[PDB]
Amino acid sequence: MKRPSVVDTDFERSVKEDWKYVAMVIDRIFLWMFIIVCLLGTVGLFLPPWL
Amino acid sequence: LTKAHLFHDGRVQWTPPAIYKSSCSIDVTFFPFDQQNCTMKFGSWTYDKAKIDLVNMHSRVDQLDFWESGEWVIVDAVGTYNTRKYECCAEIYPDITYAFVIRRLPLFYTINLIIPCLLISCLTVLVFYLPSECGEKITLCISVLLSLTVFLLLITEIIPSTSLV
Amino acid sequence: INLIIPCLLISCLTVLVFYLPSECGEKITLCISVLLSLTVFLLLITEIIPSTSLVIPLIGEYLLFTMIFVTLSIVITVFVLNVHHRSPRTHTMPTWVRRVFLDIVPRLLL
Amino acid sequence: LTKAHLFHDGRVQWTPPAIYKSSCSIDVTFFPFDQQNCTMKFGSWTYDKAKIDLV
Ligand SMILES: *[C@@H]1O[C@H](CO)[C@@H](O)[C@H](O)[C@H]1NC(C)=O
Ligand SMILES: *[C@@H]1O[C@H](CO)[C@@H](O)[C@H](O)[C@H]1NC(C)=O
Ligand SMILES: CC(=O)OCC[N+](C)(C)C
Ligand SMILES: CC(=O)OCC[N+](C)(C)C
Ligand SMILES: [Ca+2]
Repeated sequence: MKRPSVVDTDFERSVKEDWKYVAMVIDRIFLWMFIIVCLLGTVGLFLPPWL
Repeated sequence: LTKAHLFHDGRVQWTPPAIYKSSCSIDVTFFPFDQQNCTMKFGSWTYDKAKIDLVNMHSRVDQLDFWESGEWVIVDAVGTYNTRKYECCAEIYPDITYAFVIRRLPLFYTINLIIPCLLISCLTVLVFYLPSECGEKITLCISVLLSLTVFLLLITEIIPSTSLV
Repeated sequence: INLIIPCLLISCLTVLVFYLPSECGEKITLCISVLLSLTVFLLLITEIIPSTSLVIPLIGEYLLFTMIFVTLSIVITVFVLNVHHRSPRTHTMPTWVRRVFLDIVPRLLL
Repeated sequence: LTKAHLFHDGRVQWTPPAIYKSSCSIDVTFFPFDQQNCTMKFGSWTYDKAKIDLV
């Protein structure tokens, strides 16, 4: 992810936009973990029985 | 107690109908793809082997006039002759045990339970892709949780309450 | 009266989520309500019809396919909500998306 | 097992009521506009065609 390299002047808005980007980053961390777990867990639960 | 067919050489043929409710342990590990093995144990109650002895008329259970149920199919239905002693009495009592191996047809429960469950589960990870400004992240994940909670109770009303598996 | 008509009413709302403005912040509520109502009616029908695998009621197939399409609409609506809330400070618009979705497709859709 | 009407010429008439639970295969393809075909199969249990024939 490449945060758009845009510069701000107002400090309060600038920070409130940094917080808004930390929230996005945290979501993407788990979006991968849950995607991986859902694919890994479901395969590791139903595949062995099918064999 | 239907009539019996009596021949002139002493042979007697008796084929009464019956409706039996026999207890069989059910494993639901691979439900709705499970394969049940329910047995019936038949034997003379009072007469032991020295007095009444059973003979396997034919190992396979007759199925020519079997009524296709549409939900189960009998993979194998064979009777086994066994003899074993009981603490009641000193003699050997025989018995014939019929094992009905019935395989479930999974189309119905796949469409009504499995597929609806998958569709709800597909939405588990969508919440993380929503933008926090939408103000609907909680509605999405809460709805999924309750939806799955109900689906776990519907299954709880079908499968037996066995703790083995 | 007791099954078909409510099912038709719920089906009439399947595509509405795509006409709701994103600012309303209630697309998700609508599509989730539609999905859960369809699932509830599928379960209600399940308790009436026999548990056979030889045939599938046409109503059952219709409800299942509507449920599938409502799930797809939920996915697409989540994507559209994510897109709608982008700004220069978080995402940068590629040239190709600008070109396409501001010149060609809007023109094609009148 | 109601009473049977017996005539002087040896005829016997028996009209007893019955409440039968007959299994039939249900087709729900066109539910709730479906049409069912549920059968009841009656016949003598022990008397073959050479001892009792139904008309
Ligand atoms: C079914 O059960 C009987 C008795 O419990 C056993 O002898 C037989 O092997 C079983 N068959 C299968 C396929 O499980
Ligand atoms: C009903 O079933 C019987 C035998 O199952 C069949 O002979 C008959 O044609 C069926 N009735 C109709 C209207 O198809
Ligand atoms: C003698 C007698 O009544 O035995 C009954 C019990 N059983 C079937 C275990 C022998
Ligand atoms: C002889 C006798 O009792 O037969 C009963 C079975 N059935 C109905 C198939 C003839
Ligand atoms: Ca709101």
